[PDB]
Amino acid sequence: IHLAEAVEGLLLEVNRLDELFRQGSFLREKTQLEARFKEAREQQLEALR
Amino acid sequence: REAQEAGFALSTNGERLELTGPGPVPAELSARLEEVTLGSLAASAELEV
Amino acid sequence: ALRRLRRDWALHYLNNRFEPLFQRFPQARAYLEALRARLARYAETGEPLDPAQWRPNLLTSSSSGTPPPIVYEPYATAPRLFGRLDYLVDRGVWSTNVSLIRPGAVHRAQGGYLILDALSLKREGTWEAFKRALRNGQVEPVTEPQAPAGLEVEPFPIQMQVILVGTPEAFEGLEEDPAFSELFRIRAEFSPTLP
Amino acid sequence: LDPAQWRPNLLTSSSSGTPPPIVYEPYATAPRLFGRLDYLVDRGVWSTN
Repeated sequence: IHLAEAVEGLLLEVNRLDELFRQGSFLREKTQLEARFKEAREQQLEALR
Repeated sequence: REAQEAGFALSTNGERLELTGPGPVPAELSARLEEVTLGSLAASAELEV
Repeated sequence: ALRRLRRDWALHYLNNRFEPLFQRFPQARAYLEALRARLARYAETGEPLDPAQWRPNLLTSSSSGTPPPIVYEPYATAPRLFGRLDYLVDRGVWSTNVSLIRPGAVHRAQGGYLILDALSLKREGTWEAFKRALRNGQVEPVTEPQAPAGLEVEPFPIQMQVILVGTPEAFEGLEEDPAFSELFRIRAEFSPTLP
Repeated sequence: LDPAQWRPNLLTSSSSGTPPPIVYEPYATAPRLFGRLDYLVDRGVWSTN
């Protein structure tokens, strides 16, 4: 039974999995990673310009 | 307390938290923020249970 | 990289909750880590997660130990021995999962005794499957021929004791098989007459 | 485009070679020896991937 409630909570934590994608740390790294690939794209864009 | 000692502003988004301040946050501060938020939403899951 | 991240801190979150479960359930390691990987795949790919397909299906429970589980199954047909694998119909589509696995006689005789009629095994033609289940520990729920998608059930170590019961004539049709004498070695013969 | 029509299907798991892969198949039959072609039925029509 205890394993049953543990499994039920684990299944219900898909909401937590979705919520952690809008965390300050996740958003921070995402913005930084976008900044780095956009810096590469801006270097290419400046060469093209 | 740790954020204030470091000199950053703790902006809450609700269940989540984030740090507003100049430039990248220290790695230890980021790890502590992530662990605190993860524990908070784990406590929310335990509240559901 | 975003998909890799939504797997990296997928596991990074999941480990904190899974560690106490591993501590309290050291014998469910494979299931718990598989569920962790499934949650990681959900977080990364975004594929929907089916609650029915990931749930431990209760077979039996032992509120006892004196007496041990004594499962007399006189109708030892394959669905009644190894259990049934029933399906759900979704718009004419056959579907199945772990939660739709039903326990037979073998799954409630564990840690105890399974008493079968040798005449029943002979009549229902299930002796071959039962012999494989005894030797290899291969229990497999019976399936329906019109449902093509099945579930690959792993072998299950057999902890039960099988005590067949039957008339001598009913066993004369079974002792010819050498695997029978390999498995069953205790002959509890009843004298037809007492002094 | 159906993603299920395009996937590298896994068949085995790597081993160090010692012990080598010893596969014992006490139940010798066509589906368990040569493998199985399972389908999905869409409204009474068998389709494969």
